[PDB]
Amino acid sequence: IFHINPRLPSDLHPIKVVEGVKELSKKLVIVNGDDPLSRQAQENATLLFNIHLRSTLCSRRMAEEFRLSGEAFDWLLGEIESKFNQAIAHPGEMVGALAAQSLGEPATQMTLNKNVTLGVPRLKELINISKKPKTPSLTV
Amino acid sequence: NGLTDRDLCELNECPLDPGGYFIINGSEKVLIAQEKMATNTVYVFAKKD
Amino acid sequence: VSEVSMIRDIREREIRIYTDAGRICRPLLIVEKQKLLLKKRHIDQLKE
Amino acid sequence: AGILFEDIFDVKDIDPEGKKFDRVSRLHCESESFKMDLILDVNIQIYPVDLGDKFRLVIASTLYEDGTLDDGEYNPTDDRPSRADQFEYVMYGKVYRIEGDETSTEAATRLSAYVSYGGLLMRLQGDANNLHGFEVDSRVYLLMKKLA
Amino acid sequence: FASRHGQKGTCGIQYRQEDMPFTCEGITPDIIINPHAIPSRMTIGHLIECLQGKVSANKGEIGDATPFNDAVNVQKISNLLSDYGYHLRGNEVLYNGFTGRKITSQIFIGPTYYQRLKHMVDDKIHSRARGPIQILNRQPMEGRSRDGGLRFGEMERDCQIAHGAAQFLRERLFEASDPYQVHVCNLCGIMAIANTRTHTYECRGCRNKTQISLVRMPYACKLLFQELMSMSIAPRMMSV
Amino acid sequence: MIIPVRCFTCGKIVGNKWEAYLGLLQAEYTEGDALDALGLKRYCCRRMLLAHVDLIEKLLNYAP
Amino acid sequence: THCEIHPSMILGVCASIIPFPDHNQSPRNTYQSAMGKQAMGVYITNFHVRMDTLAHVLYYPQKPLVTTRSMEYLRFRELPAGINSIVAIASYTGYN
Amino acid sequence: WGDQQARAGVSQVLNRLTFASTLSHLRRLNSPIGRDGKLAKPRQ
Amino acid sequence: RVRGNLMGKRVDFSARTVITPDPNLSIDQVGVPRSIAANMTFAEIVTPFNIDRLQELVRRGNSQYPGAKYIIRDNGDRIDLRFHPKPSDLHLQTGYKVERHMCDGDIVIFNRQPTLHKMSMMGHRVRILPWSTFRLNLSVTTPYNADFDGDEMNLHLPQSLETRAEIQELAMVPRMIVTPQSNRPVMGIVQDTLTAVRKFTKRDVFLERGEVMNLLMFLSTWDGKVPQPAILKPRPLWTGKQIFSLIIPGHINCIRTHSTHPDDEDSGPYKHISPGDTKVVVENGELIMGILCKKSLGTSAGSLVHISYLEMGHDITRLFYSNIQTVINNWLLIEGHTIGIGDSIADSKTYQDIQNTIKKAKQDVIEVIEKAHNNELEPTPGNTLRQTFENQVNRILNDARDKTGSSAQKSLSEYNNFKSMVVSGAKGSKINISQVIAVVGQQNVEGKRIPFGFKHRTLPHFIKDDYGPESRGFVENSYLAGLTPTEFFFHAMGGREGLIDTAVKTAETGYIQRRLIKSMESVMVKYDATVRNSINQVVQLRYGE
Amino acid sequence: QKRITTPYMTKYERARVLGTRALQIAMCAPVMVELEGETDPLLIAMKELKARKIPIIIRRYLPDGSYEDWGVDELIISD
Amino acid sequence: PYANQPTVRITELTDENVKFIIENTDLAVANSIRRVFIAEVPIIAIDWVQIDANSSVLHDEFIAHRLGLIPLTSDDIVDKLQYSRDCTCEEFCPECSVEFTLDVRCNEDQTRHVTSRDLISNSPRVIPVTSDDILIVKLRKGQELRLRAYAKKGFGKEHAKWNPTAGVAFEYDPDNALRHTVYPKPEEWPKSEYSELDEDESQAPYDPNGKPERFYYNVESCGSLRPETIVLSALSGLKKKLSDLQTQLSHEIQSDV
Amino acid sequence: VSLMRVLSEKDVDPVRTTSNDIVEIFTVLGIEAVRKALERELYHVISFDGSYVNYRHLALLCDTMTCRGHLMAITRHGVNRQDTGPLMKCSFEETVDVLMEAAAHGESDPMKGVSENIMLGQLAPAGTGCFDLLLDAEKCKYGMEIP
Amino acid sequence: TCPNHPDAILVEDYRAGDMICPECGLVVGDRVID
Amino acid sequence: MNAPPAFESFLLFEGEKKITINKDTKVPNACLFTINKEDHTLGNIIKSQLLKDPQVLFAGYKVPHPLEHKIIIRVQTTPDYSPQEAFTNAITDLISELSLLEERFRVAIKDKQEG
RNA sequence: ACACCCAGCCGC
Ligand SMILES: [Mg+2]
Ligand SMILES: [Zn+2]
Ligand SMILES: [Zn+2]
Ligand SMILES: [Zn+2]
Ligand SMILES: [Zn+2]
Repeated sequence: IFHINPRLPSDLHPIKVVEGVKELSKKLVIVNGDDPLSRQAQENATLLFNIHLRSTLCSRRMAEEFRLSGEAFDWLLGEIESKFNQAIAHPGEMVGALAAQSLGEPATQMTLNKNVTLGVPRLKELINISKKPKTPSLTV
Repeated sequence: NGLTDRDLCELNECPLDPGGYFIINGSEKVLIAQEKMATNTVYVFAKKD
Repeated sequence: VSEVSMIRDIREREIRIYTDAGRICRPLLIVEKQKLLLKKRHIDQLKE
Repeated sequence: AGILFEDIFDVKDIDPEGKKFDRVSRLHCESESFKMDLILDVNIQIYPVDLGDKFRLVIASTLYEDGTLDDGEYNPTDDRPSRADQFEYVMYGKVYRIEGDETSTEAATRLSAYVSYGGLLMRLQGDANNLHGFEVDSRVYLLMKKLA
Repeated sequence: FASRHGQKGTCGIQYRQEDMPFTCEGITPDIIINPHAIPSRMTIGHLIECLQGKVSANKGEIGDATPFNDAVNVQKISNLLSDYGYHLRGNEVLYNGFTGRKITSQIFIGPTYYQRLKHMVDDKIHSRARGPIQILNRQPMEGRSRDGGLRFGEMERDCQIAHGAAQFLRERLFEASDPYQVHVCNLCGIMAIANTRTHTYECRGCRNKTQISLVRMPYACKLLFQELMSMSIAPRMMSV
Repeated sequence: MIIPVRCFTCGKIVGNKWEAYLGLLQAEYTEGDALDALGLKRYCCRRMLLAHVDLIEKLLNYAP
Repeated sequence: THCEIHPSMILGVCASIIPFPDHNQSPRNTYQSAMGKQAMGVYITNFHVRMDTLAHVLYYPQKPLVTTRSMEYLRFRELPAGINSIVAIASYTGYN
Repeated sequence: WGDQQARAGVSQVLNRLTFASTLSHLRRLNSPIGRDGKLAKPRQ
Repeated sequence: RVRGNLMGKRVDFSARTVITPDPNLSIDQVGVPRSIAANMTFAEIVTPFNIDRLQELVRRGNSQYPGAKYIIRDNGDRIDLRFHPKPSDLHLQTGYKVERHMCDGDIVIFNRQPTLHKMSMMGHRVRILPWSTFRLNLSVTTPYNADFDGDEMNLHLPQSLETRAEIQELAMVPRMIVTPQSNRPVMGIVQDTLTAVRKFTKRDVFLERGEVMNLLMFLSTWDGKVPQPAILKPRPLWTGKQIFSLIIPGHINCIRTHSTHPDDEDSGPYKHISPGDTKVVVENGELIMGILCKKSLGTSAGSLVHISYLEMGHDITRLFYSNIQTVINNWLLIEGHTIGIGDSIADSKTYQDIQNTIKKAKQDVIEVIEKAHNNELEPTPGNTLRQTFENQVNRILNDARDKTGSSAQKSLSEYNNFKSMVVSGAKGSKINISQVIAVVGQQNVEGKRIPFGFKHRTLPHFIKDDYGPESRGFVENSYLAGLTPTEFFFHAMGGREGLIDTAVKTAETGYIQRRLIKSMESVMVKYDATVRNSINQVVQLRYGE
Repeated sequence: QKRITTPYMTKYERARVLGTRALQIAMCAPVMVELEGETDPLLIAMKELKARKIPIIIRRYLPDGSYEDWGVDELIISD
Repeated sequence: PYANQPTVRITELTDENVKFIIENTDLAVANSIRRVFIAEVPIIAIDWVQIDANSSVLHDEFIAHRLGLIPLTSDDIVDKLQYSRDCTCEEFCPECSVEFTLDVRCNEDQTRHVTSRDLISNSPRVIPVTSDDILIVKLRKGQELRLRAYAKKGFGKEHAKWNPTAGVAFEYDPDNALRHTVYPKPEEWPKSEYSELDEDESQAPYDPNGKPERFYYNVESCGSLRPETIVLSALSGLKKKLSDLQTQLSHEIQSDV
Repeated sequence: VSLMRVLSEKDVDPVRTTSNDIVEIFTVLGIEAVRKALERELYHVISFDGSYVNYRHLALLCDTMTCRGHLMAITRHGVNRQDTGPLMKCSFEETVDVLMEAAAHGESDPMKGVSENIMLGQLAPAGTGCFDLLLDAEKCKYGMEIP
Repeated sequence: TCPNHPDAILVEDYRAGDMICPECGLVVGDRVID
Repeated sequence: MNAPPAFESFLLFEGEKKITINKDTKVPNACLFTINKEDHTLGNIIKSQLLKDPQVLFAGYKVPHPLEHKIIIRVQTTPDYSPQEAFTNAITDLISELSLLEERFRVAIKDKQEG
């Protein structure tokens, strides 16, 4: 969008990248509030995404392979914020019925009945607790 | 039974009609052959439970 | 009569001769020392 | 003059990996003056080429030889002449990649430009001193005419 | 319309003869079916029947399609079709009916037996707008023959919870099926006596005549609770 | 039930060509030559005459 | 000791009218067998003097131009159930 | 098929829709295995 | 009562009709017959700036579609219009309710049973077309799991603006393209449009000026400027990639690989200049190289239409679907697509190779039976001798079938339409090609081979205890070659097994669906983002952790 | 300050707020935005949402009984 | 005026074939001329059947449908009649109609064939074309068929009974030089009738600077019109449609600015 | 399956010996362990078709079956036994028996689920039904008053 | 039983489901039964 | 039940217009011609005749739906020659084409019939 | 003009 040629040197100070990714990491929130439990839950809720964000937007990669400019990096931070805030699950959503249908719709496509059982009978044998399985097995 | 095609046409019945079906109340009723295990013969089955 | 079943159980010595309603049958040609008994005379007689 | 690159070439191969398409042939060419390696997809149906043929390439910013950018729209009602009138086979496309032998310390020595003619590709590989007109995501024109 | 190899299909469009494609001899297709009908259904018998149909119509006889016959190989049918001036394997150059241009893919054409099935669309089309209702519960009746209403079933309900459309789900199950209103005592949650003419409202039992709640509720749920109170179960409709 | 007046595909008149076709079958000609004696060049009309059943003759047997 | 008279007699009635069934897939042979009972045509010759509750009568039944030799006996040459259509297996407009 | 718990659907109205339908309905058989039962073996 | 008349009740204002395709409609549109439109009504409330239209609708009456039906005044009394030819009561004022006929632009819910998931019930906009069928867009049939072999399909019409708004903002086709089932677009380009775009984006396809201006007529989201041709001087020609670049919406950026992409091409010298255009590397607005297929344009996760939905919203993706299905179809008017006998024929060398491979497989099976008969073939650990011998035979026959399938599909030309429909991903697979051209192969009943239904043999045409590749069931012929009767019967058993599977599995999976939903149907996301059930118990602290 | 909810107007909030506004405008409520040629109340509802001038406040029930009153004007719309 | 100059030649001219070649014109012009052959040429065919009595084995709609497909001679009379929706008549008048009466009755033991010769027309300029006779219904003893029919003037767009042609064949560029169809294997494809290449070659070499200006026709008459008159009325009808479009756009431009 | 005795055996890995029997994982290893095992088995069952189901629906299903300490069957014997409410539990299955239990024990259904609100026709607490729309008069006095 | 129209018979519409007046079109009784 | 009248494909009822002109505002000097109650027969020839005109920059036609009976012809010319004039020139050119072809065909009939 | 019971058939 910003017509960045990956041959010329950029004008992006890497400490601005570091404070930018730190500021973006702080600003996107899933568990809000200021409590020793709230900070822990917020850090754990976005831990994997924060590691991926720090890995992808690191100073060395962006100064070696991406070569973004300051305006491009600011737009990148804003767009990451916008997409993450759009991707948060909306309150009121019936994730239960949605989960049940999104599980049972991959049940009308596989077949029925040196391997253990698998398919619709395995699904029926899993969601029932099935005190007498047909082929129970270990993996030692 | 044993009627020629001309006599069948004179009787307002199709000569190519296969027959083998009863008429009850005017409805054309047919019996489908049921099927069962054969009588008077011994079987040995292995009930797996 | 022509519809009668005639089975010999070789390994268990049983000559079941079931003659009852309900058995299902097909007409098949008879092979007699690797030659059909259906010669040309039967076909020529059936063609008329 | 708005000419990025200008040199003649010689064909060595026609279908090194087989004739993958019926109407497009992937020429493998080499130069004799600037030592330029080249792989170019050519519409063989409307412009037949053979082994040992000699032909001249101009890679240009515009056909208009005046510096006025055409902005890439098809307008056939243009009376003022163009470079394409002097050549028998012209083309158009976006450049999409400038690879090279650059290292973290050492600068560029050999550069290769990948150019996309709406599907028909080319790689122009050679010395870095004469590919300075190429910059990524820019519109270039291919010029061709056969020589005896 | 069904071919003799399990190639089902409803008619999707009807184009006139000037819109059909055509051969070099003016042959337009009576029926056009997609190639996607037969790369996954294995019905090569359809293609062989079409080839033998071209051969039979050109030759002047009824072709043979006896199963397990070894004199009817596809190469023999192709060689016979070669003798009548057509392509070896079925294909024929068709021209586009609209623009008159040649199609640069030679279309496989020929005679093929098709059958019209009992299922016509005028015998299936059906619609309702506040028609007749049943006696027992005041829901719309069952089936096209009675101007009845489609079931919005248990699975339809479930996917409407999945969408999250509360009001649409309510409109299908309350407003568009069986709207009803009842009068309920406030102390005991029991259906009371209502006099809409003289406006004299009384809960027989409690001897309450002062406060009565109006409840909008389906007729089927009213019948449910009345059958519960027939079996000595009292669903108390306590609105507090 | 009866021979169509027109071929479905092209539109050539084939209503008048049934009876004579039967005559050419009564005059010990092959069906292909019988079709070629009628000018039915395209195989649509050959489909019409070759694969038709005269069920109206069956229907005429019954009393009116 | 014995010999099949002709193996195409393993097929039934509505599967016998299938041309080249040995080249099809078995589910599609099953489907054609199921819908052959639903194909309309001249169902009986005395349909004028029989008034059934439902009846579909086709104007121009045509004997199949590609016939199975077994349905010489099913009277399908005399009471057919379809028309030989000029069929082009093509993608024309997206309506098929 | 009884004097009103007996077998049901033994007799059907003949399927006058086409000649093949009539023949296939007259030459039909029927198994007594409970049709709603979620079995696998006898149907093969 | 509870299941059949409280959870699921018959509804008024519902329609059911056989469905037929319509490639000239958008994905959010459904065609409605005129009788359904005239019968089903929407109750509009007379606002002070629509009397000029509702008066005309009432004056047209119930026999002049698009007209109107019953008028509801403020009292709640329903004047009928079909039956009342008097001029006094036709007057409308503010506050009245006119039950007008359904017209173009009315939001409807459009549903197909079985209603397996949330994509089986989406909302459309009504377009009135003059025949008796519901006409869909083609790509809409993939979430419905529909086709047009006789599928009937249901119509529901809201009559309250809050319900119409809820369908318009929650259950539209474009809004509900990407499923949360698999975070992939459940809609996608299918059938002809998919198998022609593979033809359209190949390198060899060039278009003259006339057909370019014919195709760009069908591009709804076109800026109006004809782009510069790829080739100018001998003749102005446009490649198909430029036309599809005009179809590509906004400025999306995706990288996909074609189905026939070589695996070692990444290690080759021509890593970023494909010799077969097998890398779809679509740049800032333009598809610079690549051949489009199921993997790049279909329903796969991370595909191009998924990128379009994730970047440009949902209305632009609607226009993207419509533009693809409108341009590619009208190019397929020119190119055309067929299939025939000549697409199932290989040359004599390929048939000889298949026959030699099958003869070698038969000889090796006879050899391993002879080896197993004379106390050799010591069993593999964990398996009996019979299972070991059966596994050996199955492995030999499976390798033979795979080898002859590779030999058959190796000899396909470029113009073979079976290949052109498999590599696009439109319909079929390589197994279909191997079954049509090479041998059909081993056919199994309940996993094992054909069981000894008779005494020690499978058919009465075989000797007793014959474990060869002819008695226990293995087709030595193609579909086009024709099955000899024994393997015709074995094919009937093989097809019957899948028929029993498809006829029994529904009755189990519908019960699994019902128990799974009724177990967790009140489990929602409350406003503190804690996922809780009906009686207010925390199931998860955050949805999906 | 006692406002522990998401500061983003959910899609269900959008659906029902547009529905209520459209029904109210159909029942002759005053329109808070200029009109330049729409008849259907839904289009007016979308225009009022985009103008953020709707007269609607929504009450969100936390799963303990406590409520939170939000203004649609002070929420963040999805476009 | 940027319009070229097409020319015609006629190969052979029978009573049913008017095979002609058009040179120096666009593809679209030739295709639209073919479509006007199929569709936009008016002839006369029966469209209003009134069954007085029908005791035959064929029902009334079947008899009416087979009567509609019977061709009628319309060599000059179709150009002077009007459309029944474009006349001042109440329902039907002899200015735009022809009357037909059929009063056949069988009272013999042998079967009676109700051929097209038994349709007694009113104006002796239209007639069934076989006046080899188009049979309508077979009758046995005691069966009658009394009916009155009215035949209008209509286009082939409205119904296929007004289609005058019988499968027009339109072929351009027979030796496949201009690559508009690509043969996967060219040598196995048969050479067409109008082919200039020998048996050894398969297709003509590719012509880059080439457009198709050669169009071969096989317009075949069903019988309603002479094969001269189908083309000579199709060109007139296409000219009339273009003139109607011209005057409508002139009226639009007049009331524009 | 003799999972605990197999784990106790010398020279087998005691940290990774996982079986596919749900109830023995529950009785030996805990409730979070059987939740993780039920996760992994439900992910393994959707593997041969190649279709990927997102890891936020499997987790929700496993947390619903492993919420109440004892492992919860998806049958009447586990969904009707948790103390939700009589009107959902009679809408699932065993209708008249649950209604007898509620009548005999005097159960009070708090109407807090979706199925109860559906069957009595009132506005269900669905995605758009968990609200309370209010009318404010401070914002309402603004705007242009055309009608 | 139509208001404003004494002594008026009501056409019972078993298709539309109403009881309807042949002078003004009012409806007495919101739905019909059977 | 929902079949249109067979004459609706080529007949105008009272009220609808045969041809309309809509100036297109995406690009300057372009027009849309919405010709009603007609089919590809005029669309193809008008498109080709406008394509032959060297001062026409774009000339295309579409049929929006086969079950409907509208054709939309979009034309864009140079800013020297109005698109309505281009359409007028194309129609009168096709009139000249058809008239000259009719005269030559009549001469061909006379020459073949005379001997 | 129904209400049960039974059968057959359609789409997945
Ligand atoms: Mg279907
Ligand atoms: Zn009380
Ligand atoms: Zn014909
Ligand atoms: Zn008149
Ligand atoms: Zn009244």
